[PDB]
Amino acid sequence: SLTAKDKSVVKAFWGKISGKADVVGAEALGRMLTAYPQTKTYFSHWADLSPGSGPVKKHGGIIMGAIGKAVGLMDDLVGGMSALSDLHAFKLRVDPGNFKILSHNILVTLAIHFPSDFTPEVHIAVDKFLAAVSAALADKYR
Amino acid sequence: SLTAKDKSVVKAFWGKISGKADVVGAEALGRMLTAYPQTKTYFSHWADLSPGSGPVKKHGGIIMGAIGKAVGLMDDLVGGMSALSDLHAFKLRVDPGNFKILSHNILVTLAIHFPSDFTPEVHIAVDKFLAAVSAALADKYR
Amino acid sequence: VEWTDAEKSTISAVWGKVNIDEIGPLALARVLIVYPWTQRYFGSFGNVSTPAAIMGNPKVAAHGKVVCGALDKAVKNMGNILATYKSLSETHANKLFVDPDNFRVLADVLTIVIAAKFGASFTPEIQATWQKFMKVVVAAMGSRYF
Amino acid sequence: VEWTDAEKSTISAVWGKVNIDEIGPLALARVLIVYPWTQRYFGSFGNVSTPAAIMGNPKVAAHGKVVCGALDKAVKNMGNILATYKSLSETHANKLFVDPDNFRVLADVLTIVIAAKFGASFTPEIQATWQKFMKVVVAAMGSRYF
Ligand code: HEM
Ligand code: HEM
Ligand code: HEM
Ligand code: HEM
Repeated sequence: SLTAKDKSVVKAFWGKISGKADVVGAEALGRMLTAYPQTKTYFSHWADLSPGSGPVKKHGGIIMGAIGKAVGLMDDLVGGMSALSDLHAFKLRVDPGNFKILSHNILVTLAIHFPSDFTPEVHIAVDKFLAAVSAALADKYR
Repeated sequence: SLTAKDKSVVKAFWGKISGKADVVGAEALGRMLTAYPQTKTYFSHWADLSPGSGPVKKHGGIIMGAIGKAVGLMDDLVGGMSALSDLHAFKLRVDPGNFKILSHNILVTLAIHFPSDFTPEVHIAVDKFLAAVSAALADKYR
Repeated sequence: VEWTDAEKSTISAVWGKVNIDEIGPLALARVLIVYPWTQRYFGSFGNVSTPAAIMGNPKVAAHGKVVCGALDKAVKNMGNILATYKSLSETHANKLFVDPDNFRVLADVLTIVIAAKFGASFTPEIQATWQKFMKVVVAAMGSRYF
Repeated sequence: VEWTDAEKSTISAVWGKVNIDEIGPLALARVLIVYPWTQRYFGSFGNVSTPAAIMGNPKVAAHGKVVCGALDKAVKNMGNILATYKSLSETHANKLFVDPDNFRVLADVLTIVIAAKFGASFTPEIQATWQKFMKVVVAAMGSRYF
């Protein structure tokens, strides 16, 4: 339940991180698979699941672009993310407890790349935003 | 994210339980403090914290009358329970993990009292509503 | 944990009025219906297509009974549940990769189901020790999760 | 659990670049800022009223270093962590009544601070054994909740 202030900080922080979004994405996914191995069952059709692999790289940018588009849909995230909630609920059947894991690794990747920028006040808003993207993705499950 | 199906099942069932509401609230509260003792610190100014005590009874009906009202506010709950969010957020500052505890105990008491009516399909919709009431209440925390 | 002798009889006594051939199925079926993402762990089960289809499925029923069989030895062994549940924790962790949050979801659903069956004889104080026991079980299940 | 010799060395190698006096106060302060309900547990600390207030608080500073010394004993004693932490677990549960989910929130914020501190040398791999150590700790802390 993102406020006006939460929205300003995400849009601005989002602007400085924009440029490295592929790098952030690919690294954030590779870390999820590497430190949280229960998530590996969902990507078994891939040739490599090692950090920096080709499929890891490419899917990482995909995830970051979707987050990017969520940025502009901040006023209605369940509406905006409906199709992706179905894909993950029914087609992929991803247990919704994995959304938290993906979000924690994205914050870890941000702290590693923008330490001075990732302040406690930037962390609150990004955390809230990421929790809200998650909730929108887990909305069509039941 | 309550569907049209979900609100109808909620309202229908609510019609069935309405009459016993003060008993269900009272009983669910008494179960929470007795089965989950970490909730007890919030109610220290109360004389008796045991199942069936006076204040335990009186407060349990206060809770069911609040939930009874959320039944009518199902199109906008975060908006509908704003004032209750503040109270629990800043006046009482309740650890929000206790919202799931109360919610489980209300489900345990509905089954005790309406075992025939408390069908799996009634369970999906009351669970969803109760979770949605918990998420509206935790809105003003940060 | 320390189990009092009164704790332990209370448990055997509640489990005593429990029939696995009926409770087992009620709880696993209620779980796949209220938390539908759990269906994905059970691939070979059949027509889980509707609640009715879940509710009358015989593979579902069979597993529900298997599950209450493991709980049976917990009751029988309240002092070695960790000992007793090591490879169960290992298959679920390493073989099936079950998110451990789901052990919790199952325990709460078995409780609603027992509640519904015992009515008002399922009291706060019985509930209170049933809970202690349920979290001792849940802990044993997530013990080989590393 | 089973720790390999290389695993153990990775941990004491990670813990070795960490300065309790720096990371202690950073992590606990962040925990009180990002998950503000955690503040109600810390009664005497004072003016927590703002992030600036929280960040400049010395009672907070100091408890952050208290928490890090407890973690140091786990690093020193990677074998008896369950034994090491029985009394800590008992106090958080029966004296303090801390909802046990807060242990994972804390573990996650400490990890973000170390990452921002270590930068690129905090690798996926390292993160991976750092993460196995944090779940053991979280296990040990929530061990006497019954
Ligand atoms: C906020 C979180 C997430 C976002 C924004 C997101 C976004 C996406 C997007 C945009 C796609 C591509 C779909 C297409 O081709 O139309 C996708 C696919 C997929 N997602 Fe996610 N996802 C998220 C979380 C997760 C998590 C946590 C998991 C598993 C742990 C997961 C598993 C998958 C899989 C297995 C695919 C298909 C991969 C492929 O293209 O081969 N997703 N997701
Ligand atoms: C959805 C769940 C809940 C609802 C609908 C609810 C509702 C209420 C209401 C309507 C009041 C009275 C406020 C007034 O008079 O304006 C109240 C007070 C209070 N609530 Fe809650 N509550 C919930 C959950 C909880 C939980 C989980 C706890 C503790 C863990 C809690 C602790 C308190 C306390 C300590 C008070 C003070 C009331 C008194 O003693 O007079 N509440 N709540
Ligand atoms: C109360 C906690 C639980 C207990 C005591 C329990 C017990 C058991 C037992 C005794 C088995 C026998 C399998 C073998 O011997 O290899 C089993 C298998 C299995 N369990 Fe659990 N279980 C629990 C919770 C869960 C949950 C919540 C899930 C997933 C949502 C799950 C998923 C599975 C699966 C997929 C199998 C394999 C059976 C098959 O696919 O044929 N379990 N469980
Ligand atoms: C990360 C795991 C944690 C560890 C290792 C830890 C360690 C400690 C230690 C060593 C003490 C000193 C007490 C004594 O020796 O008597 C303490 C006290 C305390 N802890 Fe924790 N703690 C952890 C997590 C938490 C969390 C997440 C919270 C609440 C959100 C919390 C709340 C408290 C409080 C309120 C005190 C009392 C101290 C005072 O008021 O002076 N702890 N903890």
